[PDB]
Amino acid sequence: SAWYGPDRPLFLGSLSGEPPSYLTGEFPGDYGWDTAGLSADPTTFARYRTIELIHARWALLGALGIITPELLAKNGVPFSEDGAIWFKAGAEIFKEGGLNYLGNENLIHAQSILATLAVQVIVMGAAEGFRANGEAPGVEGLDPLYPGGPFDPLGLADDPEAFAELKVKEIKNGRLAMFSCLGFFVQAIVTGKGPIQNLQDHLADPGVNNAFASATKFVPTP
Amino acid sequence: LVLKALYFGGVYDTWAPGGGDVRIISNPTTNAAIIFGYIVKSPFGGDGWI
Amino acid sequence: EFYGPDRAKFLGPFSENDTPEYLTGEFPGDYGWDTAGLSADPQTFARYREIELIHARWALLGALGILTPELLSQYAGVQFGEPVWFKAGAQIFAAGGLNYLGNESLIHAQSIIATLAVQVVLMGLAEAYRANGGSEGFLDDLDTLYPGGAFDPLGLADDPDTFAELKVKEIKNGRLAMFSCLGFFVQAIVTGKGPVQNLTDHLADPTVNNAFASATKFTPG
Amino acid sequence: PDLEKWYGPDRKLFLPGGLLDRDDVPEYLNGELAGDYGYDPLGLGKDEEQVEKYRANELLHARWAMLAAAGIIIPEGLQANGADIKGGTWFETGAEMLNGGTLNYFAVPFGVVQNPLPLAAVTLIEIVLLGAVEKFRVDGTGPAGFSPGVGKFDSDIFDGLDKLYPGGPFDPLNLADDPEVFAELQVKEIKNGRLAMIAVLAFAIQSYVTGEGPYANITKHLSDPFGYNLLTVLQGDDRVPTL
Amino acid sequence: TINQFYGPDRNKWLGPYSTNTPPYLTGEFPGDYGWDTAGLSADPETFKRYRELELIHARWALLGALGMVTPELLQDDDGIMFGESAIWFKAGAAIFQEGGLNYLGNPSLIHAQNIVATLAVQVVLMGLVEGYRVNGGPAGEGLDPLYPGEAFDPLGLADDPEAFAELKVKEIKNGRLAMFACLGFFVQAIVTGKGPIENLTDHLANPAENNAFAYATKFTPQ
Amino acid sequence: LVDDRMNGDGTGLPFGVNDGILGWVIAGTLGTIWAIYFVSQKDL
Amino acid sequence: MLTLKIFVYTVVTFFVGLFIFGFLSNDPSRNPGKG
Ligand code: CHL
Ligand code: CHL
Ligand code: CLA
Ligand code: CLA
Ligand SMILES: CC1=C[C@H](O)CC(C)(C)[C@H]1/C=C/C(C)=C/C=C/C(C)=C/C=C/C=C(C)/C=C/C=C(C)/C=C/C1=C(C)C[C@H](O)CC1(C)C
Ligand SMILES: CC1=C[C@H](O)CC(C)(C)[C@H]1/C=C/C(C)=C/C=C/C(C)=C/C=C/C=C(C)/C=C/C=C(C)/C=C/C1=C(C)C[C@H](O)CC1(C)C
Ligand SMILES: CC1=C[C@H](O)CC(C)(C)[C@H]1/C=C/C(C)=C/C=C/C(C)=C/C=C/C=C(C)/C=C/C=C(C)/C=C/C1=C(C)C[C@H](O)CC1(C)C
Repeated sequence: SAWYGPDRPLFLGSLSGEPPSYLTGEFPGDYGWDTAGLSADPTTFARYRTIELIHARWALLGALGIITPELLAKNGVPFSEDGAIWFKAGAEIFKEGGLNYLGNENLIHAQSILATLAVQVIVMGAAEGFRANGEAPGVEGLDPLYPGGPFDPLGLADDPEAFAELKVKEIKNGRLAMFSCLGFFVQAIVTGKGPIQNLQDHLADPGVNNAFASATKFVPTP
Repeated sequence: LVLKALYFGGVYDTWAPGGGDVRIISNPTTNAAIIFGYIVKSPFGGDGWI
Repeated sequence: EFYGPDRAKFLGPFSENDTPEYLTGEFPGDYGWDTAGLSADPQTFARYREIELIHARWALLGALGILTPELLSQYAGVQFGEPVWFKAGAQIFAAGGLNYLGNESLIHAQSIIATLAVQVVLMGLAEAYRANGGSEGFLDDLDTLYPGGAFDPLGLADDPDTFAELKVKEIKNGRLAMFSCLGFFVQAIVTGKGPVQNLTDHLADPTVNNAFASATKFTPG
Repeated sequence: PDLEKWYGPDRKLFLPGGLLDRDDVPEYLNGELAGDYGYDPLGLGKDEEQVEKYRANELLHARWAMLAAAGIIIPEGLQANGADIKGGTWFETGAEMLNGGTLNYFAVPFGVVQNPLPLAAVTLIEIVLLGAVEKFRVDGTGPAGFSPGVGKFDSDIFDGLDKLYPGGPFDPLNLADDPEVFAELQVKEIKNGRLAMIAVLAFAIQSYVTGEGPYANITKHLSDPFGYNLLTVLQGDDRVPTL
Repeated sequence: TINQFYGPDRNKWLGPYSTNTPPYLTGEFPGDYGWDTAGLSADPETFKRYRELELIHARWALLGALGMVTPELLQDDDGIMFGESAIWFKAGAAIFQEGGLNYLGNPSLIHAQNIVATLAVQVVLMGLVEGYRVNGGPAGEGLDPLYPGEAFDPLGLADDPEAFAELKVKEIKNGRLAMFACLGFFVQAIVTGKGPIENLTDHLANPAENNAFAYATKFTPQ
Repeated sequence: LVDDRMNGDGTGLPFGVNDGILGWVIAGTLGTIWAIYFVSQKDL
Repeated sequence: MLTLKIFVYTVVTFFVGLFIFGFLSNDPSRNPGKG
């Protein structure tokens, strides 16, 4: 429904006014929102677009991985007490039983955080160096931000129209996931509980179990 | 109906102690789990749906 | 090397195809690292370069001055009153005030108001002079980042390529000092101990006394 | 805009199409005044200029009754909700200033100020101010002054002004420069004023019947509709149950 | 007098020690002391966005500083009008009081009970207002984005362009002072836990030791 | 007791779900059919 | 017995979903009429 061009929907609806001239609707997720003017020249606009999409994909994975073990623990998967919730799941590798995937001590059973971090550093350094270089020993001449090929095994991005629609879907889901991950961070800081527990408390009593209930817990004392 | 029961004399509670009486309902059950558990309850004996 | 198109870059074998067009290896410290595109505009690039250089020199001074009164209290046995840098400023609130090397005959300052007033006056005049680039007769013909007149009294920059390589040395040293100062700040926050104490504990037990040992300090309750 | 609903031959009438054929509307009401619903059942208007004179009377009444409705309903509600106000009930405020009594004026939301003016000073000031203002209105000429819109105006700014809709100094915020918005705001003015006139008559008759002000009436009725209404207060003693 | 705040000989942010004003700060816009040491406003469109945002922040901070100072000044001799809510950073919790938020302590004013309801009303109203400011609405359609001055200038005072320019300078300078004061309010609240007027009177009691250095060891780590 | 029972008759269980695996298999089967229908949607 | 309940729930959900999305699959268009 006109996700590109000068008839695209904008970020204040009919109250949007005229969008900035550099936001012409060429790129996915254009709602005419650069009120700070940070994307005014095209070089940093392109850099901000790749930064936004990388953040969006990372936050999609992060939101799914923040939700999933809490739901599994509430559905009977034996996460003990801290692997259940995301902002304490890191400490499990210091437990003498170790960090076991899905609570199964046969899976992973990791205890050396330094070894885990070193493996992550080397693997992600190779991967992000490849992404920055825009090339790999088997990947040559692809888009830096939408590579495809081996990164599109099932070939969903073959028709250009479907590709543009899926690009809009990806950026909108990723922005929702970034919004929800910011929510996860702030809710963990404020409430001190997992997001699923926050949702369950709110469903238990929405009138009094909300953020305003925690509005007085950070006030500075004389 | 809600306004009648809350402010305008209440409605007849047959479960009022002593044989039932007209009662003002205070704190109606607004819990979504309790409210929507009626509509997904089975209609058979001992459950009766809504 | 550190200049031109064949220069050292910030991702090595991964840098040849994503170096920004505006990073041509003209200025020192150009490893091609601009991923957010903050210095795409030339004027903003110049302002960011000068801000980085001022920060680098301030961080070189700060990294030397954070470690010196704690190394001297560690091995040299010099008494200070408070060797720990993030507790140093409170010395002026003590009974003996702030004595420079520890001995009460050096400074013995007891007025934070007076020392702040003197610092504000001196630093304001100095930074106004640096920003103005002179005072209409007091060196209006010097460079904004590398003045070179009475700021290079020993003349280490006589040869232009020596000057360029010394700029590279200065910017790499300053970036190392900025990284180390951020480390100083974060270590202070997460340990409550000086950097020398942190290094001593780490050398005492590497696999135990490390940052992950403080990974659960700021967990919310 | 959309002025066809209020002006011309296809405007809104006081009866719908199936009850009022448009050969039953009087000829002196043909949709050039605001609020023309074709409503003159008793023929108190006769021709266009009789309608104009009665519209002068209607517009002055409408504005006075809008001010009156606000000033009747607001102080009583403030007093009942806790403002230090005496005589908040609209038909009791006069007796509060009889034997040297004063009034408290609550400037919202800043606070109550005790008004030191006695009844004689109040009535003298009101008589002279209202007499001067109504003389100015009927003459179309004033002693000059300042307005927030057009600035320090001379005494000649009132010349050539419609007496009913002067504007200018009386329009500091404008909002009537466009003729279409001026016409529809005239319609809004006359409808609001007629509603306020009906409301003030309601206030008077309700106050006479129930012995209390309209805020008390609306609050007690909205707190017990079937237990507090006209028929209940006409009943008086509760009722002998039918059973 | 315009030369005092406009043109090349205007007042600058370092007095006589500011001859290297950035070339894009040409003394055209209100304020313009030649202060841009980071080059954030080198791009003209981003400079326009920054000017709009600065003026909006300036007006918000004028209102905010006045609203943060006013109820503490209007406190009585016994704290009966306003309780803890006399202090601005404790004002919001007033809506959780049993009598609700009564304006100026009078229960006939506002008497607001439901924070969710007042927040929803504010979201609707402020969304409509900001949409009008961006796009155009009941109070204007194509006026200036920063100085519409038709419905929002009821009293005149700006028909003369000279008075308009000097009042623009007055507005931006008062707004910058108010922004500085609001940042001071935030930092003072965080580091002291007392109201700004309480801080002022405490300082006036004995300025030698009633100062920020008396709290200089507050956030020290252990 | 002499034998084991699910003990689910009555008690008002939503969709008769006495174990969350039942809700999960309901959601999974419905979602799988929906996903098949949705990928095969501009088709007749 | 719980395994039997899980299997029966899966079977019933499968057939009900087939029914629902079958009538969702443009069913008023599957007729030999003109129009
Ligand atoms: C727009 C700015 C704004 C600011 C700065 C505050 C600040 C505050 N509110 Mg608050 N509110 C604001 C808007 C609104 N509040 C409320 C409704 C409430 C309630 C109901 C309550 C508060 C409370 C509080 C305080 C929480 C205690 C604390 O230490 O918190 C953290 C704050 C500080 C440490 C002080 C320094 C603030 C400074 C860092 C702010 C500057 C950065 C901002 C976050 C700007 C971000 C953008 C905007 C959109 C927020 C706090 C000082 C509570 C209170 O008073 O408890 C005693 C409380 O109960 N607010 C509404 C809806 C009516 C608002 C807007 O619509
Ligand atoms: C003649 C010399 C002169 C000097 C030196 C300055 C200097 C300054 N003017 Mg100024 N002005 C001068 C003349 C004039 N000004 C103005 C009009 C203005 C305006 C209108 C404004 C300024 C502003 C500024 C400031 C902008 C730079 C800045 O923020 O630096 C950074 C400053 C520092 C880094 C100093 C830090 C000192 C340090 C001791 C701080 C304290 C540290 C703590 C004790 C420890 C805490 C550490 C950790 C824990 C946080 C700056 C301090 C602007 C401003 O920011 O105002 C508030 C501004 O808006 N000036 C006029 C009238 C035309 C002048 C006329 O001569
Ligand atoms: C749901 C029923 C309904 C609907 C949608 C309509 C719709 C219409 N009627 Mg109406 N009509 C109805 C009921 C209805 N009628 C009833 C019950 C009456 C008897 C009082 C009439 C008698 C009537 C006449 C005689 C005329 C119309 C005509 C019209 C047309 C325009 C004028 C108008 O709105 O009526 C105007 C009606 C009123 C002003 C009555 C008051 C309406 C308010 C809104 C009542 C508030 C309703 C509220 C929700 C409470 C409902 C009570 C309920 C619980 C029992 C329009 C097509 C006109 C027409 O066709 O002209 C050619 C015409 O001449 N109507
Ligand atoms: C002291 C600060 C100050 C000053 C100097 C100005 C100056 C300017 N503004 Mg304003 N502005 C201010 C604050 C200020 N503003 C605030 C806080 C807001 C947000 C409410 C605005 C919103 C605003 C808009 C939306 C517009 C302007 C316009 C104007 C111009 C018209 C002249 C004028 O306002 O008279 C100078 C101002 C004063 C003399 C006011 C100072 C004294 C007052 C009486 C204090 C009032 C305090 C009050 C109790 C706080 C509650 C206010 C609340 C009701 C909103 C002028 C350039 C208009 C314009 O450019 O038209 C061409 C325009 O469209 N401004
Ligand atoms: C547009 C615009 C325009 C205008 O004008 C201006 C402005 C305003 C600037 C703008 C805006 C902006 C924004 C909104 C931003 C935001 C962002 C975000 C939020 C991000 C996030 C983002 C986020 C993210 C990434 C996230 C991610 C996450 C993750 C990974 C996670 C992970 C994890 C997990 C799984 C679990 C475990 O247990 C833990 C961990 C390990 C932790
Ligand atoms: C390149 C890039 C690319 C794209 O753009 C993207 C991005 C990412 C953005 C980028 C990056 C950036 C960065 C890295 C930044 C950083 C910075 C820093 C760290 C600084 C510091 C900095 C730091 C510093 C100065 C510091 C300094 C220090 C000092 C002075 C000290 C002082 C002292 C002393 C002596 C001692 C005592 O007792 C205390 C005190 C008093 C305290
Ligand atoms: C120029 C330049 C250039 C170079 O080169 C670079 C740089 C450095 C970047 C620069 C600078 C900048 C700056 C200075 C900034 C700052 C700003 C601010 C401070 C703002 C505030 C701002 C501020 C603001 C808005 C504020 C506002 C406030 C408010 C609303 C308040 C409210 C309130 C009130 C009433 C009361 C209650 O009870 C509470 C509350 C609710 C709380």
